[PDB]
Amino acid sequence: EEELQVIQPDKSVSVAAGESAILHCTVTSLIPVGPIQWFRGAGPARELIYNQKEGHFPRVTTVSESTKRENMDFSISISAITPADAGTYYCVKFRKGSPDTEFKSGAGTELSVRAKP
Amino acid sequence: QLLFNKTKSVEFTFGNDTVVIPCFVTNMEAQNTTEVYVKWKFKGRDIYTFDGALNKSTVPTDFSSAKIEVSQLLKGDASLKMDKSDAVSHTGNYTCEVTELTREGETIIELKYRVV
Ligand SMILES: *[C@@H]1O[C@H](CO)[C@@H](O)[C@H](O)[C@H]1NC(C)=O
Ligand SMILES: *[C@@H]1O[C@H](CO)[C@@H](O)[C@H](O)[C@H]1NC(C)=O
Repeated sequence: EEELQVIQPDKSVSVAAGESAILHCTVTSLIPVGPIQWFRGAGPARELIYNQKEGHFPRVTTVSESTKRENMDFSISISAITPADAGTYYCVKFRKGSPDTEFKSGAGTELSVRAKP
Repeated sequence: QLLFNKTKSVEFTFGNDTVVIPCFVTNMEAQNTTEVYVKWKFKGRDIYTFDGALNKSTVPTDFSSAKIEVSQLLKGDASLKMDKSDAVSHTGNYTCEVTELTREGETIIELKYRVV
């Protein structure tokens, strides 16, 4: 029982417009009970980018085999990137409740979008 | 995610004393009920919740009869049961959301009333 770490190994990712962006995230524990969600930016008006619920995010796809209990990789692939996808992306653990509460967040990964490869 | 054996809708008449809205996770790997959390949603409201960690169930007063069989959770059955009296008043789309440790998923079932 190590006090949970949410680890985004890359501080920044650089991608050409039209390519895919692999945003990496891993956890050291699967407790407490509650899901992993990706946001763009922090604060009240932050945008939800991905969670595991089916067909809610057609642009974002799981890079991990996340259907298995053993899985501790929550890395995602964002397809058909444009400059509008630029910003800081955060991997955030939640505790279950009515409603769910943020438990821990990663340090964030900053996506930048070149015009040409 | 958690994957569901999905049902578009379920019908009930007055023959049905208790109403059952099915919810079956196909890939549950839970050792224990304390790893699992269930949320049943109707019209944006949490109308049933089971916190495995606390081993406690929570309903709003207008869904007082709503419950699940906790005995069946590990099998992957999270089906909601309520008295027909409550069911007739609350027809529509019901979200069943299950969590097991970090794995999360949901499915939608429309509860329909058929006149006989
Ligand atoms: C109502 O009862 C019938 C059996 O008479 C059953 O097949 C059906 O699934 C029940 N409906 C609900 C919603 O419980
Ligand atoms: C339930 O959801 C389905 C699919 O989105 C929709 O066609 C239907 O109108 C909804 N039913 C009610 C009662 O809102």
